[PDB]
Amino acid sequence: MNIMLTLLTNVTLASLLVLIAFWLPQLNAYSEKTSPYECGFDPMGSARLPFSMKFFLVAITFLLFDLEIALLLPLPWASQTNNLKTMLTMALFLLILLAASLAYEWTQKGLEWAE
Amino acid sequence: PFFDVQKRLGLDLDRWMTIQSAEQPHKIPGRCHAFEKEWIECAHGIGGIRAEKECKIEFDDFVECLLRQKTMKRLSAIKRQRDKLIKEGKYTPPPHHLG
Amino acid sequence: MNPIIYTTLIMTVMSGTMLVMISSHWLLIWIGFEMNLLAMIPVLMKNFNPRATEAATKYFLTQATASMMLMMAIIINLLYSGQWTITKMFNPVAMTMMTMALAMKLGLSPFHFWVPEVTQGISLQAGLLLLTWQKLAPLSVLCQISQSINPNLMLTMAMLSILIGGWGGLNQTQLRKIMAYSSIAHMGWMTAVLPYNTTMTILNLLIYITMTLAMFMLLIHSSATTTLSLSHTWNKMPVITSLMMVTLLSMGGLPPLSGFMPKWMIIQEMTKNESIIMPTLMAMTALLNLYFYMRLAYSSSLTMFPSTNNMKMKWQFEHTKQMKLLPTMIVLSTLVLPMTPALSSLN
Amino acid sequence: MWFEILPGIAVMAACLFIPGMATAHIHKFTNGGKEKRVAHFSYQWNLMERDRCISGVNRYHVTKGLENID
Amino acid sequence: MTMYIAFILSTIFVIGFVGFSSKPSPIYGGLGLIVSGGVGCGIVLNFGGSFLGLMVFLIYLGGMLVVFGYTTAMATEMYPEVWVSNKTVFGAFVSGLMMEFCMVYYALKEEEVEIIFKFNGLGDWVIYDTGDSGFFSEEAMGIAALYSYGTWLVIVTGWSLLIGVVVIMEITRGN
Amino acid sequence: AGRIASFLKNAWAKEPVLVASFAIGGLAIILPSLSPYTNYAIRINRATPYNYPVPLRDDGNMPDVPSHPQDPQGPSLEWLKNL
Amino acid sequence: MFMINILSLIIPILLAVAFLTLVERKVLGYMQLRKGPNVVGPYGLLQPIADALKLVTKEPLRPGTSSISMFIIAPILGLSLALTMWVPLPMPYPLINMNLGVLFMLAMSSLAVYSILWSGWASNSKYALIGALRAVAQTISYEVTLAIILLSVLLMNGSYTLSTLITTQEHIWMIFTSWPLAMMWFISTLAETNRAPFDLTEGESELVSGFNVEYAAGPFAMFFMAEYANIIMMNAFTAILFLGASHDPHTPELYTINFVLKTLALTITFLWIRASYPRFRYDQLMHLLWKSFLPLTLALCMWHISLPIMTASIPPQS
Amino acid sequence: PGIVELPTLEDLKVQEVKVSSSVLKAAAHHYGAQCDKPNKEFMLCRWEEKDPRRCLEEGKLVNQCALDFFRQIKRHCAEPFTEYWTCIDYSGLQLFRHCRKQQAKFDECVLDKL
Amino acid sequence: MPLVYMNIIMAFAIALAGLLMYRSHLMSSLLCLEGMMLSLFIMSTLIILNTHFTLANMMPIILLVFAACEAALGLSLLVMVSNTYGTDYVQNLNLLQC
Repeated sequence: MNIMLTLLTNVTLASLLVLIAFWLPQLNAYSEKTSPYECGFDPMGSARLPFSMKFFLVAITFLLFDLEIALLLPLPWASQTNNLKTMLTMALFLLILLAASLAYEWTQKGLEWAE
Repeated sequence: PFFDVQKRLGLDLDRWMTIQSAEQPHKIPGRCHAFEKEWIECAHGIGGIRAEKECKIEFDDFVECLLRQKTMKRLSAIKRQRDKLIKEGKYTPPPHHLG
Repeated sequence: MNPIIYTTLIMTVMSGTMLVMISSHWLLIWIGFEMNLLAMIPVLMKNFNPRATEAATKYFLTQATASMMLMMAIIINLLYSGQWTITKMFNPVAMTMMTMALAMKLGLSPFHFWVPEVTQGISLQAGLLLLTWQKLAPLSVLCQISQSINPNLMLTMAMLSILIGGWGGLNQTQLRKIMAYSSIAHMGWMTAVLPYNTTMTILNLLIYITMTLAMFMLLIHSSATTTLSLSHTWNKMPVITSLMMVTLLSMGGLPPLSGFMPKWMIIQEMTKNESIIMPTLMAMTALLNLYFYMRLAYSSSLTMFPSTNNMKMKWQFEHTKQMKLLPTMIVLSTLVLPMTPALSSLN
Repeated sequence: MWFEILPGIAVMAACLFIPGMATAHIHKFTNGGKEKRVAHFSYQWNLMERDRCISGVNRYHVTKGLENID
Repeated sequence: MTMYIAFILSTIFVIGFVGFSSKPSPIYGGLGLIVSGGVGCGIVLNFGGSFLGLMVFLIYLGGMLVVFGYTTAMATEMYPEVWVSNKTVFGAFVSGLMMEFCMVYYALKEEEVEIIFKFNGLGDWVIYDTGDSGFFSEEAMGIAALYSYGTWLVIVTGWSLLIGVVVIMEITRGN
Repeated sequence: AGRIASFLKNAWAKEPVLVASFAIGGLAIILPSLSPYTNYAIRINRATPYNYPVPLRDDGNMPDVPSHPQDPQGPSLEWLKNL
Repeated sequence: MFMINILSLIIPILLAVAFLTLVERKVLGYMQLRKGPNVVGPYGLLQPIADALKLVTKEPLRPGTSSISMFIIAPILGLSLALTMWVPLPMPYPLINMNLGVLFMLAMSSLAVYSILWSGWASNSKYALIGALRAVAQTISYEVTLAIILLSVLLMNGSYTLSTLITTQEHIWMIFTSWPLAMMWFISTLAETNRAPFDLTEGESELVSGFNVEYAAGPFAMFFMAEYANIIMMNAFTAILFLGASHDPHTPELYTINFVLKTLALTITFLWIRASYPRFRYDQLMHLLWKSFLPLTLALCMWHISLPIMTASIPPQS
Repeated sequence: PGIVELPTLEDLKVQEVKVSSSVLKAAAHHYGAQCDKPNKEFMLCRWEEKDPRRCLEEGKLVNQCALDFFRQIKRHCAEPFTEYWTCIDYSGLQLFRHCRKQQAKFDECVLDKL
Repeated sequence: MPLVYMNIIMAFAIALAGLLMYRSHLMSSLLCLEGMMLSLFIMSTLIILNTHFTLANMMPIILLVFAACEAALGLSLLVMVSNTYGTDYVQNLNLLQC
């Protein structure tokens, strides 16, 4: 009820904002106005060619990092258990392993940029 | 298991979750704990082959508890009946079902 | 792959596989597969050639998809039963849904496509790991669920595997492709007896494992991947190609060698189950296997082949490599027929 | 002279003040003067239904004391 | 109406599921997945799995984010595909949207159905159960048991991510 | 000794961040065992009742459990009230 | 009347986002020996409205090479998240009280990047792709600790509900107990919003305007609110997270005045930082965080899980 | 597969405690101490018989004792309870924290009167 | 079986059809690879919430944690599909046909 009402209201207001923005101002298009911006001169011509960025290795590791942040999120409810001895050991395992994965990721180059 | 070590060295790695009638955090019962309690102690150490025939009329009672298959069939039949005389207008719901 | 990490590269493959035999929970059985899968990829690219990356990827989509189907077969069974224990499935489609997936894990049905393809790019050592170890995990699941597998399902997919597997072998000249089709046919041999008795599939699995072990041992020792390069090996090492022949005879299953006992025991058990036409059909089709074994033997030791002169340089040196256990597997996989009653130990 | 900065944040100070002011008063107005009930658990939600059923007017924020019972 | 709101939320999950499975341009499929993922959060959120919905939402945004970076990095073409431009994806698109249309009609019209399984369409609201959770949420408390009951699951999972960084470096080493 | 102390000093100079993380990270593993309140922490968690203390039938020979939730006999937690 | 509440949480924010622009101009100017806008009305108080009308009546440029459908979704997606991520904030009594408030905080914060992502792609240019991919690089380093700092600080609060944050901070400020985390959270909140030392994605001197290069009029005007409404909301998030003020149960006025003042003080520091420091490099940013920040997070999170158990100070769940 | 047995309408008739949430919570502590014998026997039967239909009469007994406890709280300490339950009611979570002062008056009232 | 379980099950069905029925982009295929995780995750979450299976409530995230691992190594297969072949389209990798 309330949550999607809040969600619906927000997208509606945004839609009107772009609607009056994109319609009202008395457009005048003459092709070169719509031409791509290339810092004053013409584009060399591409912008969809494969932009080979050099942080590929750090990219996937972030995915693996997030997969285990979801694992360590139930800690606030995990602390309210009757077996903190087991819960503390297994909890510290994740951070030790996460540091260990980063440590290998760090020491064997990894984090460093590709040049 | 293929090579049973959980039994051999005597340590539980995955049995605790295998069923829904096992002990749960803060004794939160499952939906069909009564049925899984009865079914499990029905066919225990009697034999998998000697289970599907004798622990049957108790097993589907559990499988109905999970899915409510023929129970939902009952509601669909009743609600289908409602549509076929409300339009025909023989019967009106009692005020208990209005307010 | 760095030596120290190359060890744990293989360690999680073994333990990831070992998780499949020892677990009793379906999710754990599921978990054991990607731990096998995710760590199996890098060793396939240990050499890291464009063919290796080619070989690894076709494995990944084939294997990841098969594990993906594996997941729902658990879920539909869970939805219709509510148990995770490794027992019979309680819903027929989930059963067939699993058997379809585990085959792609195994290369039984037309899925067998991926098996010869990946074997070429991945090295001989990687192949030694692939056709031997990567089959233990799916077999363990099938043996456990053998109670409620559709007999006409497993038999059909087993029959085809020995059919295409034997038949596709009669085109290849690269030993790795020939070897994979041989493994594909043997994949069918164990899986045909799977519903009737599961002791025999272990027995044929064992004989297949040691023979394929000893087989690749010889291939690494000969350091050849093409029949011509293998044809040369009569000169440098005649002992290697001499035993190359004998284990090639165990391939075909020709008695009194070891390779007969898998085919022998399976036919016996199947005939006890009144299936006589089916064992007879695979018995004939196994001759196709033996045929490209004979041609492979023919270019190996029966007939001498043109060598070179720079190979007399090789006579001065020898193999500084060993890997232990080749002498044991030749003996165990050639002379073991007088010990058929030991199969009851598996029981 | 830095005072000129203040008129800017002054209206802004009121601007962020309206939401918290609005929600608190709207909750106070709709829910019978009392602060809006919080249902973070089924027990609270089950408690809220009982109040609504016994209210008669189908409104949780209508609490009847001992005068309701004998 | 909001009475079959879950019936709706289930659908646009699959229209988005269809849209990206029609194999459009890789980032366009990324949009096609996230709409399904976003609405997919809604279905499980409706059933009570608040934590499950938020986590499948949270990390799959993170998962899809890294996908986009790779798509434009070394997986994009100088003439990108659209759901309409290529006829192959257009054929895949149109086939997906009539496949659900003809079926959800059939399921809703007859409410008994036969395909694969038997399905009483009736209403997903029906199978909710008269249960009280007390002062604890089952969907969150059960997950909290991971660190007290699932030590083996923690070990196997945690270990696997560690090689997960090993493989992610092993195979990318480039000689 | 001298090498170890110098390596710490060289660390503390070259990098102050990981040494600080390693130090305070190292402590977070050890003192949980040495803490004399960790046995109290589990007691607090056990004390908090989320489910009902379901009563049990009388058959005699049960002095430990009380017959009324005010009787002196039974598990008492005045330790936690002062704690 | 719930709808009246929704507008009462949207329009008053929108004017707050509007006046942040004027305040930033004047705060930046007065930190520059300048005066800032003071001609548009009195003290320049009419300046945001002057820019307001100009942009929405400015020619909204449609680039030919741009993909139009994705072009328009990005400004909508940017603004929609900005407003809807205000709704769980516990301004005295939160508008939307949910047991998982901070998880919802992270979800739409993570959803926000797809605005600069799709817009960067749809603009179809070099500077467009450069800004969008460095926006990935800037934000890829960013969620990993943002969750950890949120987890570590909240672990002694009791749960993920935002309302109970006030009860935890009833006696002393949260910053007294986790100031090492607060500095690190503050840098990241300064960073998630692409502000001050970390504004590579915009990069005026080095990317002209980055993703915003081909975005004019309202489509630009929308992008400005999403950036600036996230500034105020993130500072408000930090204010409740670390500097939770007292809350009288009978007079919500007291908390509202105190909370708003805390947000204003924090937001000024955002402009304070924006004036002073230079701009990092997106490689150094990633190296700063995954080589120095992230290692400290794990140990600090390690400390903040061990601490409640060792001291028998675990917080109540309900 | 059988009948369903449920006691007829006249069987499940009883006047219910018509007080609201905050009233019950404020008196809950003293209600638990006083009327526990009907509570304990009712829920013990609920857990043992595992069927409400075989435990409806004990449900009647608990309501009557809840009546008598609430009847005497109105007769003697009417006003102090009224301040207590309305002050608890204002809070959005019925927290006992914001009612210590009113609780003190209620506690002493029932300490001497009842 | 309700329509919610229905429409989720049918969702994985065309996820398979998307997965194996291929196209000229390996990325779009692995997009469908992590996509079919959605159905199984959402499917699985529906039952154990419905059955009040408190223990099995961790099985979705455990399933979902392993989910992106396939994608994680899947993306790394892509990059040296690009490193050695420049592009991504799945026809240039055929040297292993022999």
